[PDB]
Amino acid sequence: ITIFTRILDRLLDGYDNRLRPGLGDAVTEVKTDIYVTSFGPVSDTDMEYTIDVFFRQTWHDERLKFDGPMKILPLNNLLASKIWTPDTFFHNGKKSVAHNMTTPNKLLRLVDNGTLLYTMRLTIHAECPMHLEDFPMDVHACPLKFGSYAYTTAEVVYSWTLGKNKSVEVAQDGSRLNQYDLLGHVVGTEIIRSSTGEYVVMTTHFHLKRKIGYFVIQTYLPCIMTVILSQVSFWLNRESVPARTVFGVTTVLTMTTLSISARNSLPKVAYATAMDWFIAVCYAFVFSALIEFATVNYFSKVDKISRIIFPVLFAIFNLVYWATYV
Amino acid sequence: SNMSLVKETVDRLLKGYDIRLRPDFGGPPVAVGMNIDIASIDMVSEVNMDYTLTMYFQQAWRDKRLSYNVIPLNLTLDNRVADQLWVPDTYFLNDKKSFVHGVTVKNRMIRLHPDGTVLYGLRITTTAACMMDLRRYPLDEQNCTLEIESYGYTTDDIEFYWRGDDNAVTGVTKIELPQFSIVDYKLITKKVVFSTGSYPRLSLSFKLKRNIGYFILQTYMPSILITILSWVSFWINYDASAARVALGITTVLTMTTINTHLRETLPKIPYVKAIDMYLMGCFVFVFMALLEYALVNYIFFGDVNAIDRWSRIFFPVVFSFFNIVYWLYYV
Amino acid sequence: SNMSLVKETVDRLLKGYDIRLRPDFGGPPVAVGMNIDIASIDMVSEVNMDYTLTMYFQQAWRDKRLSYNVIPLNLTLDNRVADQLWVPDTYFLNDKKSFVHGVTVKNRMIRLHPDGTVLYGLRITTTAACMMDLRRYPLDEQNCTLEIESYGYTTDDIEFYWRGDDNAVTGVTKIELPQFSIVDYKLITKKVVFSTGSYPRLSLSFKLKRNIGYFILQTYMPSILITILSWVSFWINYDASAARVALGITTVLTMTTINTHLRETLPKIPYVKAIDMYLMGCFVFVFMALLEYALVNYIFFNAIDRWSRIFFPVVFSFFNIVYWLYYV
Amino acid sequence: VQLQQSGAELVKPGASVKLSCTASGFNIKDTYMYWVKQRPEQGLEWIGRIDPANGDTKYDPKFQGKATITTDTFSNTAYLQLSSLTSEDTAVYYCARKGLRWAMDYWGQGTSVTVS
Amino acid sequence: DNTTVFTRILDRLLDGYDNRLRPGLGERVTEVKTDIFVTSFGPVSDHDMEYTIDVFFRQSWKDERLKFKGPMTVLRLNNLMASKIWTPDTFFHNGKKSVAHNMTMPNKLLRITEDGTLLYTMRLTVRAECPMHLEDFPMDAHACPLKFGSYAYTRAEVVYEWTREPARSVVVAEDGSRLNQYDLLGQTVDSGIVQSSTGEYVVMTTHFHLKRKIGYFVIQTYLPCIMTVILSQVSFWLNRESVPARTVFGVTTVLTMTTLSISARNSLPKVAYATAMDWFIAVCYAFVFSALIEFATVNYFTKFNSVSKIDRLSRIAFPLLFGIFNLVYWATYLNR
Amino acid sequence: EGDVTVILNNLLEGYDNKLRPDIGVKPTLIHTDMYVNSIGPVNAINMEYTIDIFFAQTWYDRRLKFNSTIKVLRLNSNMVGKIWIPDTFFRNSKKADAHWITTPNRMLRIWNDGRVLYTLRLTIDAECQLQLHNFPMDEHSCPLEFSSYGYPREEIVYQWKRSSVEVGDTRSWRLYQFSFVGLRNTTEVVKTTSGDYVVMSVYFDLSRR
Amino acid sequence: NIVMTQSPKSMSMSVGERVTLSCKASEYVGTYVSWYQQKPEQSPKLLIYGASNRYTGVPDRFTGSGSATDFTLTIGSVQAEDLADYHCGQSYSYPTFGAGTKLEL
Ligand SMILES: CCCCCCCC/C=C/CCCCCCCC(=O)O[C@@H](COC(=O)CCCCCCCCCCCCCCC)COP(=O)([O-])OCC[N+](C)(C)C
Ligand SMILES: CCCCCCCC/C=C/CCCCCCCC(=O)O[C@@H](COC(=O)CCCCCCCCCCCCCCC)COP(=O)([O-])OCC[N+](C)(C)C
Ligand SMILES: CCCCCCCC(=O)OC[C@H](COP(=O)(O)O[C@@H]1[C@H](O)[C@H](O)[C@@H](OP(=O)(O)O)[C@H](OP(=O)(O)O)[C@H]1O)OC(=O)CCCCCCC
Ligand SMILES: CCCCCCCC(=O)OC[C@H](COP(=O)(O)O[C@@H]1[C@H](O)[C@H](O)[C@@H](OP(=O)(O)O)[C@H](OP(=O)(O)O)[C@H]1O)OC(=O)CCCCCCC
Ligand SMILES: *[C@@H]1O[C@H](CO)[C@@H](O[C@@H]2O[C@H](CO)[C@@H](O[C@@H]3O[C@H](CO)[C@@H](O)[C@H](O)[C@@H]3O)[C@H](O)[C@H]2NC(C)=O)[C@H](O)[C@H]1NC(C)=O
Ligand SMILES: *[C@@H]1O[C@H](CO)[C@@H](O[C@@H]2O[C@H](CO)[C@@H](O)[C@H](O)[C@H]2NC(C)=O)[C@H](O)[C@H]1NC(C)=O
Ligand SMILES: *[C@@H]1O[C@H](CO)[C@@H](O)[C@H](O)[C@H]1NC(C)=O
Ligand SMILES: *[C@@H]1O[C@H](CO)[C@@H](O)[C@H](O)[C@H]1NC(C)=O
Repeated sequence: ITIFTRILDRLLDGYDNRLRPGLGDAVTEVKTDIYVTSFGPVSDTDMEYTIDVFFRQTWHDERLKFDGPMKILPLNNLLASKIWTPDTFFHNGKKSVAHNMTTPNKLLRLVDNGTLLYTMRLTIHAECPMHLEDFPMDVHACPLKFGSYAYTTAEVVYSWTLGKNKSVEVAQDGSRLNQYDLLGHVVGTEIIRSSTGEYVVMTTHFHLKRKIGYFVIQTYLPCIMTVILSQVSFWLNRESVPARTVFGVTTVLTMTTLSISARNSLPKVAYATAMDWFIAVCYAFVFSALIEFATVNYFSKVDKISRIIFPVLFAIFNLVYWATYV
Repeated sequence: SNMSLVKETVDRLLKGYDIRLRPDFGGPPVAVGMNIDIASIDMVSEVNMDYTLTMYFQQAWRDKRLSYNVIPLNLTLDNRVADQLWVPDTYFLNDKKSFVHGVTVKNRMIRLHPDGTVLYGLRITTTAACMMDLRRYPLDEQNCTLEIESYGYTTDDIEFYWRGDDNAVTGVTKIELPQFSIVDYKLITKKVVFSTGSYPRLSLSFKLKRNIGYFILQTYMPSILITILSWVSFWINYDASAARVALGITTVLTMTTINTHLRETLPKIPYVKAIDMYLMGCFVFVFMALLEYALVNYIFFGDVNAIDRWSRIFFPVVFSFFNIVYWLYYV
Repeated sequence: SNMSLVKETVDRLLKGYDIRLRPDFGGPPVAVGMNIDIASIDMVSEVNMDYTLTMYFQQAWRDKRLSYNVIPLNLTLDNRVADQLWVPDTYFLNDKKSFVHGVTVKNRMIRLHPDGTVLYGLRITTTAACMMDLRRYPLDEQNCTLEIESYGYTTDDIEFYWRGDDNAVTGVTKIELPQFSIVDYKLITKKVVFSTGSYPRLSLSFKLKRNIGYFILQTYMPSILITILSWVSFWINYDASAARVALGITTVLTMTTINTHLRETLPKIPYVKAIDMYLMGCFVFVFMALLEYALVNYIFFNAIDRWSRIFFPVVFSFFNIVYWLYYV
Repeated sequence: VQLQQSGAELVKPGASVKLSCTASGFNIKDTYMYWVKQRPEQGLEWIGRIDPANGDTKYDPKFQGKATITTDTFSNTAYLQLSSLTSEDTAVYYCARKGLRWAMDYWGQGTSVTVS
Repeated sequence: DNTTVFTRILDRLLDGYDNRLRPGLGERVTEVKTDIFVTSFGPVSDHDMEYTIDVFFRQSWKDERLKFKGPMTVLRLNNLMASKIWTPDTFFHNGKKSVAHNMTMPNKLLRITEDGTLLYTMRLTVRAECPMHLEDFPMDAHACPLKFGSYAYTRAEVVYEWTREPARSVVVAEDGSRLNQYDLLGQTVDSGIVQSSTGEYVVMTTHFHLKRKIGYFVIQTYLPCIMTVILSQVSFWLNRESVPARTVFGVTTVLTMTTLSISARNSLPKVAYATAMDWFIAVCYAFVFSALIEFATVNYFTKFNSVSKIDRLSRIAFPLLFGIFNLVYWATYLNR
Repeated sequence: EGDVTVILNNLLEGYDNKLRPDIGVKPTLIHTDMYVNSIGPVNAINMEYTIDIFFAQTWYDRRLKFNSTIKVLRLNSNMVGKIWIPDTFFRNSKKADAHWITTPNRMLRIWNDGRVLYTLRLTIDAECQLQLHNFPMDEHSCPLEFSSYGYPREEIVYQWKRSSVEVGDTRSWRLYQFSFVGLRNTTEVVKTTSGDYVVMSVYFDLSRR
Repeated sequence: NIVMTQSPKSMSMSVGERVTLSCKASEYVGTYVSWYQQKPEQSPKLLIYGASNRYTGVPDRFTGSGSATDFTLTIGSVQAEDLADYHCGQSYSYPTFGAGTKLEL
């Protein structure tokens, strides 16, 4: 074991972690993998999403050329802070954590030809721009942009290690999504232009689709019943004024409190989603049952035509609304 | 003195010690015996889909470098020598947030056995993640695990095993979650493979059975007794319209409200639970009862007593049959 | 030149500086003068029973080991020498959670003067505990403090005093509290005695006085208008039942909602508050009005209600006189 | 690990008597010194308690004033005084150190005072 | 310099001082004298079944290596030296998240006397767990414990003791009570031996006896549900022809009882058993439901008409039965 | 190594990071510049708003002078703690955090004459006064003040670059209620208990929708 | 302070059978009692500390039992050299004592 002690000492006797490999010679290529162990929950209110990755990096360093009895050295993390690592940050991350139990969670293997493999376990609260115009039928493309911070394109460029499809592999069992389902991922490599130089940025967009199952049974189907609770009153007596009364004074307030409840748990944006439009037209459907009652109290044949036209007029709107989105 | 003898023994042990290299680097893997004493399971949140577990995670391995042949004592050094020795790279794979309690010092111990055995315990609170099947909720039986794995060392370098088989996990019987109930626990040693090697894996699992007495007090019995309220409209005369209207549409409102109030206490799952099935049906009855009164009014003002005396008991039973079907399906 | 001199100097001073022993370790207690500049007092809390305070805490004492003569300027040293110099062990007794802000560096300051005065200023955001007697709530006035004490050094190793004495604390007047109003602030120096010794203590205390303006428009005036609406049933004819019964019950239910709607956002205090007593009195009046209609329909099955259009506004106005003369 | 006291005393009632016990083999500052009264053919009754590190003596609520306990530093010895002794003060006395779990580990050898 | 004596004393103390070993390792047992000064007993979280406590947890052991002969007897220092010396590894057995404060510097006290006695206190915020049984909630009394012992050192290595009398070794401060629900009745300490996987350890226990107050609960759950039974009891005095009015009585009071039943079960553990408050809610709901069944019965028999025998009997039967139940209950628990 | 290593070891040869460059020579003029990434949700209840920037500073430390073929010394965050960094803090920042994953997000470039560019990524929950009059149709100007903590106006002086305040896409921002109308910069002198300090303020004009 | 009412005052059996002592505390003393034996012309000797802890030099037959309030001392197969008085103490507060118990043949 004393042989590998002096081998690791001769690799560190003169190493400078402040300098990239080949600083004045060529460009340091870094091969990157992402292994999504658990795509976590997506917060609509914060427009952030959680993701647990196994961030792997791979680059060539000629300064760590070793010839000994081993071909690969799976060392611990306490030789990682004194070797040059890339300065990779996440451009659209808000607050993300590197786990620390029972040691800090990083991997480091030095291949005999100076190649390094640097795997580190993360949990990323990255930003996701969300357009809430097709809520809750909406589909999203939440990205994960990462690139160098202090190294421009002239010295550091990243690359994907394997093919463009076999790099953002997702674990099959691990999926902590309770609202969405993961359709697929698309990969792209870009060049950004900041005020300090040119940097490489790679994007990994995760395609998401919102399951309607929660919102059809929380907010939609009560907003249907409400108005067919509002279809009882045409079938009542013309003289029964205090009854249809209670019938109506309640249907409106339940449309209002479900308008606020559907507006709960979503960003306070200035635009209207495709949830309030179903509510407001149904609110105009509930309010129209009040106007006919004010008409018949002012004066039946008006009651009979409202028993037929209006349940079909709502049965036209659902056939229109549930055909252009779904 | 014995003090200076132990001092020079530790000075001899930690001189030339390479913390970067595991024991038996060029030889076989090191066997790491691991036993857990669960201090207490704090709680199980279905909203955050996790559970919190305090434990006394202990690891036993053998280092040939830490062997002393003079003093016949188990040298229990301070917890500050743990950062000067090699420890395994053990990480829990489904934890969301975990810490080692650090009052009044760091809660860990280093017991040096004179042969070379190292015992290394820690008091760790892990908020380990646990995906749940909330379809039978609240009459469900979940299964929450704790995956323990090495991060950087493969099966060619570290191998894991429970110390003493099923006698490696103790104290789980005295645990007392306030809502669940530990039925059984099992210990599994598997060998998972990733893209950098195949790693050892120890998984400790629990089977939690939920108690329904809290849900009997909160969400079942008010639903049942608003339902038993709604059938007094079948005894009230038809001509008193306002009373029957108020009864039917009020029972209905409460049914929704309650169904709105309890669904926000659970996450946004897209499927249907057992409690949602009950309240979905409970709505039907109160909605129907109201439509039965509406049909009685339409028949009179368009025998009302005969259909009233029918549904004056039909619902009670149809409801008892639905209750028997629901309970015999899920119990 | 200068940067050449400043160095040898700040290298001599720290060379041979033993942070363990305090200034005059075996001599008189260290005279530590304290300045606080209040930056913002924000969340005064009643559920948690504490207030958030942001301040520029600043201490001033004399160390003769840090004396320079060659340089006539002021050694404004970087913020990382503080781990190498001695500073006092000042803590806050009623603290719960505090920190020094760390952007872009650790927010602290050391300025070595040419006699040996050490200027130590830090940006601290603290959450000091403040128990509140919300018995006159909301017409109450709370006295929230901040107990500044030395921990390990006794009255023979540190003496605490206010540098400005009375102005030692500025910026309180420019603190606008979202829903309170700071009336008076005091500076108290004293000595506290524990079993391990006697320690010097400074305490900064504020006299918060709540504004009932918001409270008077959503807890008192809705409760008044509901009780006014309860008396409309007296003018309705006994011949009818359902209108008076519905009005009285909606009055009862609104009163029960408004009294079991506010105490959620308050600590689970076992005592009765002023707003709770007022809403209890309103509930008593409402319940007595409803027991009046039972009385009428029951006595019949025009004078009992006739007495009630006069008696009920008199006693309720008489109740408002007694209530607003006590809690004022 | 031995407690050595003085001899017996023969004093007239109404006088003052000086009585002391010396501990050897250990320092008295870390432990607590106790005093107990054993009247013949009855139970034990505790007199008082000191500690040489601090010095705040404290006695039985039916024994203060008439009995005090003092100590010093160099001679490793605990002294006591009686004031206005009576017929019921005829007893034998022991001093006991504090042991593990406050057990009154090592007791004295006995000093019986008699009045006349 | 004159201070150079006091830094040649300390460098003489920490010279060859192996801080990884307890004092008297292969010779004796480290008797650690302990006491607690509770500056503020914090609020008790019922829902998490835990409590918060601020302390000046003190320790006092004996080290023979820290022996000096200087001008001063006591050598009051800052915390730096506390990291350079052996301190015991006292952890809290039932603690969940404890904060060793450090504002503005680290809140630790270290006092080495001349002979070698040490005193080393600290300011902590122990958020200890307290197993609570709530069968008589909210007239229940708990003994919330506080257990601390050494982590690594067994009974043959480190033992603990109280420095004063055990009745006076936990001193709660006079003005320190952040409790709103409870009031601290008294103190209780004990010393014992616990058996674990690695060996036997000396464990120190501190029981805090807390009795819960019902004043808030009277305002929130009891008196709303007492008035609600009286509110539905008004319906017995009306006509037999007031069917919509009495349905409004029955529906509104049953809804009030239902929302108070749901709203009573909040900020509380989701316990399987039914508390003492639940057996008041159930009987109140039974009374108002019996009032509604009584109205349905008298409505089915209603056809001028005459005063009901059922109503006239109910006007006497219901208040006496409610008074008997209230007397029995408020003597079963309150005067337990 | 060989050239850049001996350049860096020639630079910090006793370089005191405790004495600002020129402690008794002249006021250290600091050129600041800012690139706003995204302005977060304006928390109206707490009267605060979140802003993400790239805080740039450009002072002229002379001891960092090197003569070689290599002109500029692009470096990582390792060198940041070794040299004198000014103690700029945000005066109205309720709380702030630099980002650390996977490396401390800092930049440090040293030109051969002595310019030390130093940028870092910050997320600042700066305190904004919000008047509740004319609700909800009210305009606002949320500030972002920053200055030194210990070094007074006689010791370091701050400065703005003509186009210092830089704004990005203005479409992925989390400004749901408000809309970014415009920006402005102001430089004044504050008087505190320790002396005069130069305060740089950035005002962000927001109008509710 | 704390009143000890250990019973009985005197009780006698022969050589070689079980004997059970008892001691009752007026208030809470939590496992802090102490049992002492009083040989004639001899000072008391510590026998059991805590509640049930055998002191060094104590034979195995001396076994005590402990609780919050009531405490019992049991000797299996007593003999002639154990013919002495027995005292019950406490240390949870300022120390008090009981009456004692005589043993006879
Ligand atoms: C308050 C109590 C009320 C109780 C009432 C009880 C009785 C009523 C209750 C009845 C049914 C309720 C139970 C089922 C609900 C869940 C369905 C579901 O999840 O399926 C799908 C969502 O759902 C849809 O896609 C819905 C489609 C539109 C329905 C709109 C209402 C009806 C239209 C006419 C309305 C007006 C008619 C009248 C006009 C006058 C799931 O989609 P997914 O997520 O893509 O699938 C999984 C994807 N995966 C394979 C990757 C995993
Ligand atoms: C929703 C609106 C309703 C308004 C109603 C109208 C206004 C009504 C007026 C309200 C104001 C008066 C109450 C204010 C609260 C403080 C007092 C209190 O609770 O004290 C204590 C209760 O002590 C007991 O013994 C409990 C008694 C319960 C009585 C329940 C009613 C009578 C029972 C028969 C009912 C049926 C009778 C009829 C049957 C036909 C609480 O104790 P503590 O303080 O926590 O601690 C102990 C005290 N200590 C500190 C001194 C040790
Ligand atoms: C939202 C609706 C807005 C409607 C706005 C317009 C509403 C509008 O103009 O109503 C007038 C009238 C109301 O009729 P309604 O049935 O309400 O009134 C009866 C009607 O007038 C009979 O003729 C009367 O009998 P008689 O001969 O006196 O003995 C009877 O009195 P009596 O028998 O009790 O003595 C009345 O009660 O309706 C129409 O003419 C057709 C409505 C077509 C409605 C639209 C069709 C497309
Ligand atoms: C939840 C309680 C359920 C109790 C169910 C109890 C069910 C039960 O047994 O009811 C019978 C009777 C109904 O009395 P009630 O006065 O309601 O009914 C009268 C009765 O029907 C007479 O026979 C009628 O006279 P008539 O001959 O037609 O001319 C009279 O009408 P009229 O005179 O106006 O013409 C009716 O009003 O009640 C009792 O005797 C008191 C029982 C108190 C029982 C205890 C009640 C707490
Ligand atoms: C808020 O509460 C605090 C704490 O009760 C009040 O402080 C108290 O103020 C009085 C008057 O200044 C102090 O009394 C004075 O004490 C000094 C000796 O220290 C004595 O020389 C004076 O003659 C006078 O008696 C009192 O000590 C102090 N409280 C404590 C516990 O020290 C404060 O006034 C309250 N109000 C405000 C506006 O802060
Ligand atoms: C630097 O130290 C000098 C020492 O004299 C300070 O001098 C101050 O001078 C002003 C103007 O007369 C007085 O108001 C102050 O009270 C003096 N301070 C003292 C006597 O301590 C000077 O203010 C210091 N300045 C800095 C930048 O630290
Ligand atoms: C040392 O530890 C081993 C393992 O538990 C145990 O068998 C042995 O008795 C211990 N030795 C001593 C002297 O404590
Ligand atoms: C503020 O910005 C302008 C350009 O937008 C610049 O000219 C000016 O110098 C900056 N600050 C000031 C007022 O000096």
